[PDB]
Amino acid sequence: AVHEFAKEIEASCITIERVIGAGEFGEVCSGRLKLPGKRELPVAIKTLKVGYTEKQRRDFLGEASIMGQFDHPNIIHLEGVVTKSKPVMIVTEYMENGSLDTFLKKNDGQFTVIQLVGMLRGISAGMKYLSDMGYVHRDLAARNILINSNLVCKVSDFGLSRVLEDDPAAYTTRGKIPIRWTAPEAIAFRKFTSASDVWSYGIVMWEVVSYGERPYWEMTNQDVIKAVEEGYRLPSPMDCPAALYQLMLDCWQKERNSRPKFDEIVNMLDKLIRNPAHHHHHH
Ligand SMILES: [Cl-]
Repeated sequence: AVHEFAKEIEASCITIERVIGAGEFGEVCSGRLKLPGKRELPVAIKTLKVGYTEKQRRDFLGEASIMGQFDHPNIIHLEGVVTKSKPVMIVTEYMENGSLDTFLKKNDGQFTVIQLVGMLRGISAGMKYLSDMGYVHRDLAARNILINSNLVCKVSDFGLSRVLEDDPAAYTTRGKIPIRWTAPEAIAFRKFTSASDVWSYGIVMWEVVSYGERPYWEMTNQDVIKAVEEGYRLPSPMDCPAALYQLMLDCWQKERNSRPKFDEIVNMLDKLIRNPAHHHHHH
């Protein structure tokens, strides 16, 4: 079933370089993938820990069959899976700089507006593509965005990704909701759409420009729900262009139909990158 969207990789082609983390289903590793005719490719390897439940196997490999459906430079690329032997692996591209929120915290105030808008343009490009493909991410946050050595940002973590149902275009939950990133109608009614992903994306915009501030700081989950419901919105980060902050507000429209489409976001961001007013340096 995962084989319809993922290539089976001969185990001998993977060598594990280092263990770099632990996910829900076991270790995450940096490794090398050797394909015929080329240099070893650096890869991220998710391993299914020994003694897993069979439900855990389905759900682990579940993400891989979601990933394998996408082919886009701002979505983490699947190299394939190992299923014919133990341990069971999912092999993705390697992102040198890890999570976006962490990366920006180490580099507080280090980027230009163009550099940061550039990151946000990449993220919205991948989301646009996801939207088009009939998926809702549901878990869009800076901490679920990965960034490479060229500062290219990619959507990652498709544990909560679901396929949109054919209606007047939503998924309804069955509840591991990240509240401060979530659109109000998704919180209240548990109705998830590309437009709730745009709300989350507004949050990501604010995190990126803030260099990895927690949205709403020490506010409790109840504090946030009530605040947003009342009309409160996060204030403008330091050194944020007015038009960027206004795009954030646009994403945070209470009525989802009023948020811009991802394609609209990408176009607005391209316009900023192409506007010399936003370039601190002209030589
Ligand atoms: Cl301005």
